Amino acid sequence: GPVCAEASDVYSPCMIASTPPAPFSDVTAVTFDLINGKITPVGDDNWNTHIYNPPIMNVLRTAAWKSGTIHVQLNVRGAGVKRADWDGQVFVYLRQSMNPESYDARTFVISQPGSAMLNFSFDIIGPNSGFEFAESPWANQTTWYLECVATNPRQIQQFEVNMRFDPNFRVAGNILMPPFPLSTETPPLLKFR
Amino acid sequence: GPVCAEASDVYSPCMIASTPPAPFSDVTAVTFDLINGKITPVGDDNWNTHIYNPPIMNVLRTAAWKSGTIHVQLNVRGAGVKRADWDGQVFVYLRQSMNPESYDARTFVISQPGSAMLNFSFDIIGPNSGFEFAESPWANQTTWYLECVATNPRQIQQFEVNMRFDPNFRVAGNILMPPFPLSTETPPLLKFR
Amino acid sequence: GPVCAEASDVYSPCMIASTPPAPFSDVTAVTFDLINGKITPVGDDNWNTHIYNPPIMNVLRTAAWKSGTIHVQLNVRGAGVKRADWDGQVFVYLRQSMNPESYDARTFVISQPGSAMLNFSFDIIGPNSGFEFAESPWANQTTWYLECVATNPRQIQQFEVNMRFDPNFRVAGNILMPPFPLSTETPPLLKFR
Amino acid sequence: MEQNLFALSLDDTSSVRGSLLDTKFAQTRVLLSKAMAGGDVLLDEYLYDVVNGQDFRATVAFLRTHVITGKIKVTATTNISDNSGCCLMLAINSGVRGKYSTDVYTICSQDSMTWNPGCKKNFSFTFNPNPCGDSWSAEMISRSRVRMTVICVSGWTLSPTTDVIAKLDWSIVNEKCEPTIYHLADCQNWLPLNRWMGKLTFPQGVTSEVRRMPLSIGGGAGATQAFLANMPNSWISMWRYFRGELHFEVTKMSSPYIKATVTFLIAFGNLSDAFGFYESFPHRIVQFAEVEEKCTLVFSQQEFVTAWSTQVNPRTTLEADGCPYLYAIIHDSTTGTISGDFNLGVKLVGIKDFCGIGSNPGIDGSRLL
Amino acid sequence: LSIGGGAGATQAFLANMPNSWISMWRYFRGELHFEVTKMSSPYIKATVTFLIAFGNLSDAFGFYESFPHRIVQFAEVEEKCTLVFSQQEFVTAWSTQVNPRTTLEADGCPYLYAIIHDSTTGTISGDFNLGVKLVGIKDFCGIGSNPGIDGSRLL
Amino acid sequence: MEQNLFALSLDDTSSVRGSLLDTKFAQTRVLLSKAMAGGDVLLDEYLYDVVNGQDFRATVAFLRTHVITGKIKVTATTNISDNSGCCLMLAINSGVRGKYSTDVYTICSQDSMTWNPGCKKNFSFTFNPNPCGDSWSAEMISRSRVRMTVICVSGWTLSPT
Repeated sequence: GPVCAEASDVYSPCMIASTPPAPFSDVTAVTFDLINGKITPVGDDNWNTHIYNPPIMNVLRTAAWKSGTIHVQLNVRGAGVKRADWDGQVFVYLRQSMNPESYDARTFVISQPGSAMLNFSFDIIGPNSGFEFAESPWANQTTWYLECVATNPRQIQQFEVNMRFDPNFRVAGNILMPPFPLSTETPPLLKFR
Repeated sequence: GPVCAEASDVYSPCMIASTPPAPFSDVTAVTFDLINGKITPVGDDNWNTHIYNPPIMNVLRTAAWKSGTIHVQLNVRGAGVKRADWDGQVFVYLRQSMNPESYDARTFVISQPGSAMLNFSFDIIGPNSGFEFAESPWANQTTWYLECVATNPRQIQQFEVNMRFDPNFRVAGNILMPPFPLSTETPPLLKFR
Repeated sequence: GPVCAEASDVYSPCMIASTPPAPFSDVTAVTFDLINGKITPVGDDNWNTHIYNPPIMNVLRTAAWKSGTIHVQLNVRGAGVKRADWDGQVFVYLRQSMNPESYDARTFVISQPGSAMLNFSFDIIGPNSGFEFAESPWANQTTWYLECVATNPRQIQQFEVNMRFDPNFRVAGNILMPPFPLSTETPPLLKFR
Repeated sequence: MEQNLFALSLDDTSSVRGSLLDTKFAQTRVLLSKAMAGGDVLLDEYLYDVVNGQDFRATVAFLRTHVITGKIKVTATTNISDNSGCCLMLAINSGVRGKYSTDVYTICSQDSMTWNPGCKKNFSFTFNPNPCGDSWSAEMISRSRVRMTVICVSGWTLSPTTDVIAKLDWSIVNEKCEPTIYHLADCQNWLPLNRWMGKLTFPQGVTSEVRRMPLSIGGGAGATQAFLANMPNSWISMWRYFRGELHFEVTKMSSPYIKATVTFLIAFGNLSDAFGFYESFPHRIVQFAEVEEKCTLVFSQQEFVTAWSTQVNPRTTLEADGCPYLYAIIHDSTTGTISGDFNLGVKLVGIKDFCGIGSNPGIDGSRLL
Repeated sequence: LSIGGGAGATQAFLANMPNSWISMWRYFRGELHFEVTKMSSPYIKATVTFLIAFGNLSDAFGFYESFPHRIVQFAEVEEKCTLVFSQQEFVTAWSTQVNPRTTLEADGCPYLYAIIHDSTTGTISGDFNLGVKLVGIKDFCGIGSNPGIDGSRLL
Repeated sequence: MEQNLFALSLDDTSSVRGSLLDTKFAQTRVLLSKAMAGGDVLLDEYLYDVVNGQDFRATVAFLRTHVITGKIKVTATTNISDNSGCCLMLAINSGVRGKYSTDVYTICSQDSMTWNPGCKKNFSFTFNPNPCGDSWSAEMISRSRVRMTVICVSGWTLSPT
């Protein structure tokens, strides 16, 4: 409706991806690996892939075993376009593995002239004692990729992924990672002068 | 409002149907048989009918008797069109049998420039001990067809049906079916090159 | 949807900021310091910064220690523009300190042809006994800045911040402030004649 | 002999205890001018800095204790002849920002202490630097920038021969440090505001004298083109209307030579200045012995028919006002054998059985006194 | 004592799961446990003293010994020594992680100090190394969710 | 409120008591050469002067107490490798006059303490500055010129690095 609910909590940004610069006009998408922090565009399309280091993001790729639910908020920003010209759309696909057979977990579709945001939440549940080691070949466990696609990559400028841990979350086991490259936030206005 | 509720759970896609290719401009519809997994367009109109095999879909046509409630999410994707030109609409009709007398179960109407999604849920309740054998001529039992129609088949490109079982669901009795043709998901980008 | 929820309570306006007058067309933003009542635009861009004195605003900058939750309602008014021309957008960033590393607390994005409003709420929780002295260098405590940005500063005319105290709020300790300049409300119609 | 050292009387974390001798950790010398009618800032300084020079039994242990358990006892020493008046004040505050108001109403919202060196020789009290905890350290009040102040509220009714000074005995006494937090509970057993009410001034002579103080202490106090307000007062402004038992601390800041009988009462605004029959309304008559310095005024619920607006619009005529007023009328006539004024400090300390009614939308600034 | 975000490294921070996890909260507190190991030859004798203090402290201070502390010597064989710092050594909780570009004097969060009491020594060239590992927090207390802050001080 | 001050916790005459933390009133740093066969005078100094720089919990109370009731505990810290020997000594004496003998036999007649940093890491003991009383003050050992000393009785059997 015309009033908006109070939407609280802390939802630190984790993964952000921008659409290829002009004159790329074909339909293109990107896949987010919500649990390991790895972004990968469709083909050799030029996207701007950035992985941040929120306290939350960190634990995800440094914790071997994890169990609980995750809250997510996906934001879509677009480059200024005369409203009555917008034909963009966004098809977000939540899935367990990109292997062509595996069917979507959840499925969304939205056409918001300008920019919108959609919050959803999946459940990380595993075979051990309720834990699912992100993509371990043990019980042939999966992960959670969230594939987002853009109709017109020119009107849709970027996909932002924000995620918050739900209090019922628990993890045990450390996975030795390589040093984490310092990645700062680029949204402040691109101000020079 | 401008914020969006968290919409969770698993809602594997079951039946998807695309509108006839150009230059077909007349108004056309399609009927989904939510319980048996059979799709049928209005006349000899060319639609793209695909029946998937989610674990859920399967049980539906392999389980004779079924009782409980079903959650559904219908998604409508459309082909890129200058927003201020959209005149499309979608009239979804949920019903028990196409026989002209029988009146609609529920009735929806939406006009979303671009693409939208509507979630609803019906209750499969039968005469046995609460079970309704999909269309059995016993108590002259019905099923649940969901007929969706498109104003402009050119702007509306497809109807996607996602359904999730509610925990109160129960089924007993097996119905011998013919081997199930392998049907994979075609949404990944139609990428060749 | 088409009906609107009842949205009550008292939400006295605290900080209001208008976008630079014509012919400034570049993208520009402004940062609100929700806890101390200080507004600051990005660069030397000409905004209309006004700090009001609601009973609520007052207590915030006169109370050293504070603990509890705050309800906020941000309103965006825009200057009359043919609807089908709107390309504006608003990216609101809630954060603890502008220092480039620190990541966003919450993140919003909205494109409302004309004007909209978004309600959210953060939690002021501190190290003392649950109190967080606004930006004290003691436990290197923070505050809460809410940075709002406008795509087209010509279509978006102003950002209004309304905040209400939640009943669980508590504060102790007074901070000697300088006399408070009388600041009255300018929304009544700019009527002269 | 040799011995193991890892386990010795070395990891002591306990707070400083003992006599007021081993507890004295600071002695500050603060001077007074030979003349200062009012609002003078005798000395302002961050609390933690009061130790800079100092080196007493307790000094050293003061800094090096991670967590203190006792309140601070500050004691001023200073006496002046019977024929002279004056009024000082020491007030601590949790913090400060920018060019703050050094006025009285601004600092006495938190722990404060007021007095007259003319009749009561040395004054002291105990406060808690951490207004919301029960602990606090030396490094604490240093970082959170706890500022304390010293001001002169009313000049000398008579000038001393030379400048004088008053010493301070900062000590960490043995008392439990307790918090003082403000809730939003509409019904409160007791709520402290320490909101100052004003410096009443009664000129000598048989002049017919009367003063009104707004019981609508909302928004804060007056000031040109701006209002200044402490946290408490600023906070109570949260409600539209309110009521409860009123407490008041009226202090004598003039030389005990300036004798005068003042009478108080609650009444409304429309009252004429040439009324006279105030004495038919319930009241309290106040005289001051040669030494008596403080007098407490209590106004029970029976002096108010119903709750009243926390703050009313400034541009409101004095007769259109419908909210009570604390009145201060001269019963007989101020007097003395020395030129001077009979000043009176009126501070609303707290409301017993407070009752806040509905949220207040607000209203910019407030009446000016 | 602001072990948030992880440890240092050039143009990147590395962090295990635990440390990475505690970073979930803004501020925190509780009883600190520590396991200090001797990695040098028992020939290298030296007496080290520990304590909790703040950053502004000068290197030529000297009177550390007036702050509550623990003195540590090492027998010819003793290898491990456990350091416990009760709640009484912290007035209030402190920020899990503070900004890297923070001056050493502007820092308002405790520090575990290691001072040489007398002087390291030996009849053989060598160094007196010490391994300090924070094993756990007894009666932990996490305060509010932490928005985060990229990387962390480098030691 | 106001109050009478003549009778307050201000005329306290009691001797300093408490933990060895509030009791630490002096920390002196004394160096050793890389070589000293014997009879070397590591550090000589009047007792009272050991407080000059110092500023610990107890320091301040130490000077300002007219009559102390407890002995002084001096504790040395210093260890050297197993393969090396050496012998130190700390000895206090009531007084001194003219070019006195700094030899060992001369100082260890009164309260003294001897040890080897090679086998026993840190050494300490308690003494009584007033050899004929049961009390003593800060100003006391300052005036009666109580001298304490530190000497090396036997060199290092091996030199430290």
